[PDB]
Amino acid sequence: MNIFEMLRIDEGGGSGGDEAEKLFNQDVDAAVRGILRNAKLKPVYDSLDAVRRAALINMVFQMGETGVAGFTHSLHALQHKHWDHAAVHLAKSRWYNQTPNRAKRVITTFRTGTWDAYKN
Ligand code: NI
Ligand code: NI
Ligand code: NI
Repeated sequence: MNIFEMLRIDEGGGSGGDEAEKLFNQDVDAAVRGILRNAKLKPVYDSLDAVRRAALINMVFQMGETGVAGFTHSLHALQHKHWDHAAVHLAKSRWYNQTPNRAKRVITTFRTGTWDAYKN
């Protein structure tokens, strides 16, 4: 499991072949670039382990860099590895209430630092 496999599960997968996967990879790259150029997201990203880095990329892939950067309080919790504190707030969001199954997987990934939520 990795960010690409993770996002394929959360997003559709399937449609379009190697040309479609170029667009997918480009969107993953754009998400990472969005993180690394944002003053609020980069220090969080830098502090995170490889598994939780994927979780953050996932959020930015879905909502965009400006959207994710709006989670100021949760991002602070993530930066100091207070996973449960972050989880409480992230679960109370437009994001969660619009895509609850995906958001729960992403949040659980933040909580555990494992890929267990994607083993199903
Ligand atoms: Ni602080
Ligand atoms: Ni602490
Ligand atoms: Ni709080």
